[PDB]
This record gives sequence, C-alpha cells and structure tokens, in this order.
Amino acid sequence: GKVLWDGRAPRNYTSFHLDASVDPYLTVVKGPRAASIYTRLLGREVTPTPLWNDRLFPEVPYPAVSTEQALLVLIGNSSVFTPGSSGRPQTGFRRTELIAQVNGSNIDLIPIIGKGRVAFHFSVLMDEWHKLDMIHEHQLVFVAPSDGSHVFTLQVGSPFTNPTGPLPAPRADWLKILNHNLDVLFETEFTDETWHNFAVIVDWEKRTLQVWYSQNENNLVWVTPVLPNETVKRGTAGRGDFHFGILKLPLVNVADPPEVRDDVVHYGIQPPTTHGIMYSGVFIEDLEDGLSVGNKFIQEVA
Ligand SMILES: OC[C@H]1O[C@@H](O[C@H]2[C@H](O)[C@@H](O)[C@@H](O)O[C@@H]2CO)[C@H](O)[C@@H](O)[C@@H]1O
Repeated sequence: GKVLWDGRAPRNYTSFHLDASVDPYLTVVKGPRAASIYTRLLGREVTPTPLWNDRLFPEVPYPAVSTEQALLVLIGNSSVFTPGSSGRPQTGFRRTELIAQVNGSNIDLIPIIGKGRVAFHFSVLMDEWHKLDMIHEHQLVFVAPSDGSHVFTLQVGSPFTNPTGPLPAPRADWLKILNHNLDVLFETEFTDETWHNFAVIVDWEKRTLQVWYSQNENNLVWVTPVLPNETVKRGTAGRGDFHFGILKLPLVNVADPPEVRDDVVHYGIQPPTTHGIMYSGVFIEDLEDGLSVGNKFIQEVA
C-alpha cells in the first residue's frame, strides 16, 4: 500500500531530532528528561527487522542494506508523565511513548490514518540489557481515541488485576494483540533475539481488525480472520493517535485505600527500575494493491 506515515527511523536520524520532537515522532509522552534520554537510536549496534531491507547485486559480499535503525525505548523511575502543563502526574504508570505525527502535528494525521482500511506495522525485539518485568502489564503499541481507549493494543506481561492474582500469569511473556474490548485475538511467545513482526489492519468503515505476524525475515502471514471490533465508537470518537513505546501499569498496593486501587494512572506499586524494548519496522500504509508483507512483496487483502 501507500505509506501514510513512516516511523522507520532513518539511518541519519539523531538524538537532536528526538529532542526537537520533529517528524516523524511526537515525543511529549515521557518523564521530564529529554526525549533522547528515554529513546536511543541504535545505529549499526542492532540490526533492525530484515523485512524492509534493500538488497544488493551482487548478493555477496553484502546481500542486504538496512534502510532504518532500530529504536531502544526505555522507562525508569523518572518516567512519570504529566498531562498538559498542569495535570496531576501519572504516578501509577511508567511510560515512554512515541506518537505518529506529520508536519509536527498528530491532529493532522488523524483523518489520514483513520479512513478506509489502514495497516499498522510494528516489529519488536527483546532488550537483553534492561529486561521487562513480566509481573507487570505493558501496553506497547496502540491507537488511542480521545477517551483513552485503545482500538487495538500490543500487550506483554501479566494483565493488571485488582485484587492481585497469581503472578506471573500464564503466558505472561507472550506478546498479545487485543481488540478494543481487551479480547485476546492472537498471542505468541516473546522469544529473545527475534524480530517479532506485526501488522494490524483496521477497517475504519466496518470496524474490523485483522492480525498479521511473522518472525525475522519471514513474510507476514495472517494469524486471525477479519474480526469485528464493534465496541469502538462511531465516527470521529473512534479514531485517534498511534502510540508505540512502553506503558507499564503498576501492581495494586494494598496499603492504598480500596477506593483508589483501580486508579492505575495514579496509584500502585512501581519499582524504581529501568526497562527497555526495541522497535523497528514501525509504519502505517493503506491497502492499495495490497499489504506490504516484507521482502518487497505485496499481498492482496479481502
Ligand atoms: O484509566 C485507567 C486506564 O488508563 C489507560 O491509560 C490511558 C489514560 O486513562 C488516559 O487518560 C491517557 O493518559 O492515555 C492512557 C493510555 O492510552 C490504560 O491504557 C488502561 O489500561 C487503564 O485501565
């Protein structure tokens, strides 16, 4: 399809771009430190997903050239988001996110990524140096309407519950795609040293979702049918911004009064530890001709 927004970090992108919050990323959703403190551009240290590589002729010595660099998104004890200038700090969450924008504007992108059929691409790689704690829930990728709901979510870690249940949950370390109602559509183990490639097709007209997945250099394959996602609101209230990064929920603190334990935005246990995940292959396309499945192939989608 036609690329509507490209979040595949250029090889020439720098910390200075992130700190200026310029295209393609709005960088405001983070703690008070500079964007480049939480999000690192990995250069040639980490090979990004091979799906969007270019290929050389001849095919030795180098078969492939990377067309992007991977991003390392970190959260730590300072990763407390304050809404606006004056909001109550979100002390229950630890979060660092990048939001899709064009011309310095998330607003202008809403109608573009929110009409017709749109494929949301993203690949993730486990960070071995700052391990995620799968005792907690992490919301990694989502499209969020103004009400803060998620049209879909890529999640990993044990889902937050009040009261606390057995932890870790079964398959806590499985990546999960959820619908807007939080139903698990697809789940797969978050194996290390592997690029986990996804596309989620949103049909904004019919309010459906379809999940596509592969590992490493393998082309995306469909792993769900076209599924209804009918809890999404009608019209503009069902559209919203594309986020990727880490949004870590807390655990219940029984020391808190019962009346606030559900308010994970402001209450709950968060250890003062650092955690990361790596991203590549993050972009949004329409479905003209078909879905980009990797390796310079398109596949027609019904
Ligand atoms: O309110 C609890 C839910 O918070 C969700 O995070 C939202 C938040 O509510 C919004 O105000 C805004 O800050 O965006 C956040 C991320 O979309 C969270 O996703 C849910 O899991 C919580 O139940």
